[PDB]
Amino acid sequence: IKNIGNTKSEETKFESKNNIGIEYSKDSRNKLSYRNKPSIATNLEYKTLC
Amino acid sequence: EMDQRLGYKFLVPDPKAGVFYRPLHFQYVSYSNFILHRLHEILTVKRPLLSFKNNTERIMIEISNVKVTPPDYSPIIASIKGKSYDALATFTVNIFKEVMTKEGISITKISSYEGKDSHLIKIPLLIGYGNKNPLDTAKYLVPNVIGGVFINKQSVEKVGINLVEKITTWPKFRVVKPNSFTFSFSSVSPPNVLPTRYRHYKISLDISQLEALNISSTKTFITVNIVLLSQYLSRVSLEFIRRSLSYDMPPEVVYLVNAIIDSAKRITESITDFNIDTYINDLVEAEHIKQKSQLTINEFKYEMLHNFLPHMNYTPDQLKGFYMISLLRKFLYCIFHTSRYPDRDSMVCHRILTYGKYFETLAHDELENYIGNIRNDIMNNHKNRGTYAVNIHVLTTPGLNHAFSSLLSGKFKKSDGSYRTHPHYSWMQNISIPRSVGFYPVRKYHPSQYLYFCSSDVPERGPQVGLVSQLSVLSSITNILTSEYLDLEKKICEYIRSYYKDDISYFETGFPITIENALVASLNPNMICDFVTDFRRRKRMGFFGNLEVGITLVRDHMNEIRINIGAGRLVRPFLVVDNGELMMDVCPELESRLDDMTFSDIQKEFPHVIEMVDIEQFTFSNVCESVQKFRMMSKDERKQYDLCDFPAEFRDGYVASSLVGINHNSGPRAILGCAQAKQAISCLSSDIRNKIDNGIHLMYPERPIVISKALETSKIAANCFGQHVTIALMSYKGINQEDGIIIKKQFIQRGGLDIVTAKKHQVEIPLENFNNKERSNAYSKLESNGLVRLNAFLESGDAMARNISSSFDVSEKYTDMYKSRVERVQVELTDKVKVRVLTMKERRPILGDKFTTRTSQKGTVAYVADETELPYDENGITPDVIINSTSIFSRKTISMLIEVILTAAYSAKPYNNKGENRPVCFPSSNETSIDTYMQFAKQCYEHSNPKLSDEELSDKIFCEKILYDPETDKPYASKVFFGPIYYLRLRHLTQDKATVRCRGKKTKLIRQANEGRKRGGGIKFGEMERDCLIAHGAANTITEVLKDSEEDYQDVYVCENCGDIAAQIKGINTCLRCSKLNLSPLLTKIDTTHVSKVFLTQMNARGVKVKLDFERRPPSFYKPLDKVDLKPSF
Amino acid sequence: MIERFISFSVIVKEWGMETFIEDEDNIRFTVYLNFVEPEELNLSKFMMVL
Ligand SMILES: [Zn+2]
Repeated sequence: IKNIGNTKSEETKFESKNNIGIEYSKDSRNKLSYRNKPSIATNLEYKTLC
Repeated sequence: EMDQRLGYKFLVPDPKAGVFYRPLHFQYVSYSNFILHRLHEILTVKRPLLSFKNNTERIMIEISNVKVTPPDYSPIIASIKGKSYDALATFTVNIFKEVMTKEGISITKISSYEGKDSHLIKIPLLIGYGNKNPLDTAKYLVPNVIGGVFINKQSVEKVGINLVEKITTWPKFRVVKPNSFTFSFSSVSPPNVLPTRYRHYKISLDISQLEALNISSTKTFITVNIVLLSQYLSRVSLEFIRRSLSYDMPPEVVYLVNAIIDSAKRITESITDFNIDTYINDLVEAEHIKQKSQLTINEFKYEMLHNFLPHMNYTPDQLKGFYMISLLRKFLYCIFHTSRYPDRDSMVCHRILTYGKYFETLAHDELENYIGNIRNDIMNNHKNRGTYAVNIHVLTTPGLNHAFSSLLSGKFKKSDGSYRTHPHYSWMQNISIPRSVGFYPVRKYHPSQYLYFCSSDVPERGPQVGLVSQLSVLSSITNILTSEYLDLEKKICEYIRSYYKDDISYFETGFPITIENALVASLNPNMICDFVTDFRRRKRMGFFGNLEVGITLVRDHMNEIRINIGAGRLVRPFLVVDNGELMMDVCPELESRLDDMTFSDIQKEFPHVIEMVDIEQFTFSNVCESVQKFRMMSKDERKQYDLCDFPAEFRDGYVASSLVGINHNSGPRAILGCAQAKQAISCLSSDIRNKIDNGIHLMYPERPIVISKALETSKIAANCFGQHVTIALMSYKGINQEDGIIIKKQFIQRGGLDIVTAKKHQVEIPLENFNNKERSNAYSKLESNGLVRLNAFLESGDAMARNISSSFDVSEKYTDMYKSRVERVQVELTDKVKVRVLTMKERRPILGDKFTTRTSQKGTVAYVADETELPYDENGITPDVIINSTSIFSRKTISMLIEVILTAAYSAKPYNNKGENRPVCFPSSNETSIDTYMQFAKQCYEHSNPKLSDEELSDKIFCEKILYDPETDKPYASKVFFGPIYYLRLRHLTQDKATVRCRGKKTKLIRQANEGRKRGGGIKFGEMERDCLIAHGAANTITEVLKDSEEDYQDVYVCENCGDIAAQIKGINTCLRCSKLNLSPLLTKIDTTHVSKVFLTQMNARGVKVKLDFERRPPSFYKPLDKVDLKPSF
Repeated sequence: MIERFISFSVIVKEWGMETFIEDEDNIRFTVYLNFVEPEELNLSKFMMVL
């Protein structure tokens, strides 16, 4: 999967419990400019993560 | 078949309840309630107009002594004489100043006016049943008259429809934009509050901005957060509201609830030492300063916060807060499940205006304008002069007269269709139009219209397509008086507060109970079902004094109990199902006692068998579609239903009840059949020889005998709309194709489907012209008194009355291509002379006239055949009409064959075992098997001729015969469908449409042929016809068609320099503009249309100069050419 | 999908993710979160748009 995005550019009919989030995700103002790295440790039983 | 009998019982009259004619009853009452009761309440007022000092010096206006009286002549006299039919209303007005004194009340008169003897108010009066009005309590009824019309100033009959109100009973939801929604509603005062107050509110919610969840209005209320407003009104914590809004909600709505509550809490904490009262007061004061209100802050605040919800005036604030909370709950639910919330086009959220409501609203508005004008005049007089003098000529024109006249003229607020001139096409129209309901501009067939409106009766073309509906025969619209309203509301409230004392104060997890949208309590959820059941039982026993109260239980997740009592609601009867038990089936005495009881008797003596249900209650109930289907279910299944429905024939309107077996045909044919049923010629009027009006009348009528019950109770059958004729379904020499028909000459000669057309003519003449003493060729039908002679036939150039302008005849002329006989003449002499003439002409069928059956098989006369040219059967019978058989089966009109079969069966045996005339029941929406009808026909024929072979009996049952060719007297190959049927003649006549023009008048501006069939106009050659001519390649033809006539040519010169048309002075062509500039340009002749010159001159007037050049190609010479062959080498 | 949404969110402060195989026919994605101020308002918004 590569970065394919969406912008406020035919009509759709979603279930309206998903449509709220779907339309929220179309606004570029809701995304940070740079990735926010993880900070809470997990998967302690593996070194492949490093 | 008990359900059918109970249904029939509603259609017949009920004298004990005052119902003399069911189809129009609800309209009569609607008007009677206005003229007798509501007008008095509206007019009888005693109000302050201005105040001075401090509530101790005020002017007061009072109106009293309201009296209404009817005319002294009958409506037929009004029609003949040309008068109007209006009741007269008079009242007394007093204007007086009052000064509050410690000693009591001080009164000082200023002015007083009376209308004891004056046309102070003229109110159009409703003719009603039997030409009887509500004011006159006479004891004579004109038979075969149902009324429902008005007569206006010019003696023209008017008739109206019903209209859907603009204000809805449910809030409207709208998606303003992605994740941004609104919820708007209205509040109105109860009926007994004069004048009426209105408020419109809007709630806005945006996911991006949850702190601005705001309720607002226009210049009447503050813009505030709805949660905080609810806290202010109800004095409850935010956690209480959180728990309330999420008690029984799906988990996806609870997240939005939490977000909203947290945003409200954040707003609360953003201010130092928050106080709800201070917050509201600061908002109010900011609004006060923002506006330029001159009132004190206390007055402004009291006005704002006391008139918050007009429909809930005089109730504590906590109930208003809980009402706001319930509205918010519904808003959120509709946000997440939109399709499960009532749509804006649903009939669940609308009410309907009847005849009397138009008058009520106009009276309200005019009275308010009257008082406003009086106040303004008094204020101006005080400002300029002194002593507070009230000018005259402002308290003598209440303005109701012009309001009512405009109402009858066809204007009502933003609508222009409430009333119209009655088209006298058919008798049944007097039922059809007053039972129509019109909607504001929705064209789709919404499910909520089913079972209360006719499925098939709607406009088929034009701008009204899908905007006008027709009530079903069992539907009605409610009426109620103010005192009845108050008593009913009081009884309901007392019942609630008495029988449920301990369980009506939940307010957090309960079901709110509203009466006309006004919250009065909140019920414990565990007891909802009982409350409803016990309520309905008490409703059916007459406990509340009214059997039409509506109660709705909304449970999806909105959790409400709604009670409706107001006027304008659609109601029908239903069969009751109680605890999985159909009550009709557990009442043995009813079957034996039914024949001797009326509908109200059944309601009184056997309650719980039938219940009156309105549309909102119907939409939220579980209803079994038929009794037969109910009986086939198990008891557990039966326990899920609240009601059972009547047979399908009661779901059609009165117009559709004229058709037979519409559910055996394609639906489009049903729409067409409803359309053409209203155009069939009937016994239009008992006053055929008295009324001076347009009309068409059937000459030798017959009563149909294959009918439904509704057609009989409404009296449509008794007034007739056709004749029984003998038809054959076959091809006649290839002549009757594409819906053409053959008709028999001798049938026409003897009076078959003969009609009479009647027309009204009216002229006004100056007295000098009428009395002028000169014989022009157009006065050959006049008597010595200057009026047309009785029983004379007028032609297309004759005048009806002498009208000479002084030595020139300037009279109007008769302009029909057929003659007519003078039946009646009426003359009024005044400053002018008014002449009215009624003429008649009989019109036997001719080529091109239009006919149809009751299954929508329409056609025109294609050939008139002599009796000796038609095929005949063994008894010597020849058909009156021949219709091509193919169209019966390609259009799938099966019920026509069944109708013919049953008509023949009736003819064989038309009487009962008692010898009484016995009609055959074949309803629209039939439900009876074809085999049963065949068995009935077989029994009829076996009674007729006991000795018939099997083949002969089969032929008689199926209406098949051998026919013989009259030219050779030999049989045709196969048998032909042949028999009697009720046939209709339609109002489209050939000689009413034919037109021709040779030469005539022209329009002045463009000099082209004028328009109008009655004015000798010409047909328009449009641009699509021009396209076709160009497609043919006929250039000269189109050029000649579009040019001016060759006989209208003249010499016209144009200046080649500036383009002006050259003038001709003393016989010399000259360009004035160029001559003034000392130039000598060329002048050239042009051959163009007059309209081109007008267009160019107007373009010049707009400042555009148009210059034309001309071609001067050098001369050319012909040269011999060498020969060419072009053939191939073979 | 989940990780890309959480990483660029403007209302998430600290986060971590892990995945578990509940059984032969279920997968559990676990997210540990701490939101920016205000806390509960952003919590509700996140649960609404996820
Ligand atoms: Zn010129």
